[PDB]
Amino acid sequence: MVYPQPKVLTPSRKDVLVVTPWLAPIVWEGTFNIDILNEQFRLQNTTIGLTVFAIKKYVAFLKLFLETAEKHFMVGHRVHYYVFTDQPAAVPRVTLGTGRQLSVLEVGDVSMRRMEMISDFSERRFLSEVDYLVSVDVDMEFRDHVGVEILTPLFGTLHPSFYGSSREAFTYERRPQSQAYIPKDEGDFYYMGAFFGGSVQEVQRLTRACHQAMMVDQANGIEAVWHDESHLNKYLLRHKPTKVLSPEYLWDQQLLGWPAVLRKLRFTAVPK
Amino acid sequence: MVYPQPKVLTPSRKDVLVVTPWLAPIVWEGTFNIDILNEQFRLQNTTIGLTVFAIKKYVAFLKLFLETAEKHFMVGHRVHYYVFTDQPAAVPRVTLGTGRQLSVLEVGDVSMRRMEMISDFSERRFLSEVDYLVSVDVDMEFRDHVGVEILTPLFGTLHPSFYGSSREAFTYERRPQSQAYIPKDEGDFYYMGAFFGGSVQEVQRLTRACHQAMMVDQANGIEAVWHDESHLNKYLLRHKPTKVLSPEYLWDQQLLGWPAVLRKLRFTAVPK
Ligand SMILES: O=c1ccn([C@@H]2O[C@H](COP(=O)(O)OP(=O)(O)O)[C@@H](O)[C@H]2O)c(=O)[nH]1
Ligand SMILES: O=c1ccn([C@@H]2O[C@H](COP(=O)(O)OP(=O)(O)O)[C@@H](O)[C@H]2O)c(=O)[nH]1
Repeated sequence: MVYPQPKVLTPSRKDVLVVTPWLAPIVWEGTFNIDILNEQFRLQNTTIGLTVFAIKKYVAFLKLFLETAEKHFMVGHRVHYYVFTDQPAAVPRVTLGTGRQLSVLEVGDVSMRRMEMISDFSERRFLSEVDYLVSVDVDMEFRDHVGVEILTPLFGTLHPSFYGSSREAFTYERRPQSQAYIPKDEGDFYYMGAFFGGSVQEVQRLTRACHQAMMVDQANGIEAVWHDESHLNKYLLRHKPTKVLSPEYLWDQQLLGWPAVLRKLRFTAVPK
Repeated sequence: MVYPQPKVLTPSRKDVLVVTPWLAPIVWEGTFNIDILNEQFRLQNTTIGLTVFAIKKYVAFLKLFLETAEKHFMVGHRVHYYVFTDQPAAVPRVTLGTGRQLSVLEVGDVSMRRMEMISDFSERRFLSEVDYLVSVDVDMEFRDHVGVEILTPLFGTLHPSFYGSSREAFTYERRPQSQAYIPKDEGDFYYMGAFFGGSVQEVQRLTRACHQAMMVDQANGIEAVWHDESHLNKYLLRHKPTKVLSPEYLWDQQLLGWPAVLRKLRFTAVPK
């Protein structure tokens, strides 16, 4: 299946880090050939589950989120959307391509809901067919390809406000009394809670660990500074991800524009 | 466990490709922090088996190969050397560091011996404790660190004579009648038969496939142009490796000097 030969003596990128110091790829445009990856993943009949929460007024974001996911997310691969909502009847009936299904799961501090709910759900036997789970915010739209290049045992996503920051500027939980605590001299990246995922087993492990950490902090009267993102960051510090997604995958154009290191804006915040 | 923070806006290398188009790291100096990797691998009590053939006059290369492996190969990790030889009594008694053991396996066209022998051996139950297998040439010496940065499910090594070559210059098997055949318009890299490895299961699969391909070619009266390296290259074309080692890991300084893209010469050919 012919494609350009890789060029050993030409860097993929001269302006960004494309592999972490523990040899996990950092996924930017120009670092992958999607035709090779699509083949690898279709040979395994890869099924991707996508979880999204749309609780209270956030059910209004589902229409664009699902319409644009159908244009850009994992097209050609098997996809199952799992929409967690307090308003199942408000979920828009969006037309889906072949091989793609959607289920609505009704949901009943609430800071723990996402990690609690994904943890319980990720352990269910009806996921036997799903290979990877991906968890994203709903108040977002896809604008360009998000595909199997992201898939791996465990991935997080560089927060778009902090990718250029030094670690002491990262808003990690800094109180030693919290289970999310990270010392000022530690930290590889600051990951955003709005896009993470991995194999079902790695997502079971991450969401369990985060939910259990959050319950310990609650018992102790402490709420981490950025809630489940704080616990995501302590988790991925100690269990390093096998791919890191660049901020192409989680961007806010109104806040941050279209800077030179972004060749594509793939999944972006919806305003107000 | 503190180490420098990764720099998102600084490339690891500006002179070489450090990730393949299917997102496998290509391992060069400055792309890994061995302290992070050593920790990950020691947490799993990683045991590395190293196979080497020393048949006929090549038993003379074992002394330096094992003395320098003790200085540079996987130091701190569990290592078991498996020396395949027709002269077990000629194997030098080299003093080994703690956690490192050596076994001698006596061996009885012969072009098939390496893939046949590693295939049979890799399936034995006494490997239950070994996590990865690495297969190298004996007429070589280690000069610098070769460590757990190479470990992964499946890896090959860029041939030091061809890393700068275009694919039509690669000495793949080009006859359609051989099981090793690769079309002129296909090929990612040219891997050398002198350093490859992976998990035990991936090495079982690669050496079986290569041995079975070689037996088909023998039945058909054809010998691939570069023998088991030709079949290694067809295998890794179709089953792409999860890391690629740069030519730091397989070099010939007498032939090729110390060019600018090599920051370290880690495992090099012994002359004449
Ligand atoms: O270091 C690189 C360079 C390119 N590519 C990808 O391989 C394909 C072809 O790359 P090329 O630069 O040759 O693009 P072309 O000029 O043929 O359009 C595209 O999907 C690139 O993003 C890659 O994965 N790593
Ligand atoms: O893109 C990079 C840059 C550095 N490192 C490694 O991380 C460690 C520290 O890197 P640094 O450049 O900060 O070296 P220092 O100047 O502190 O000696 C060394 O093992 C480097 O090879 C890496 O894995 N990827």
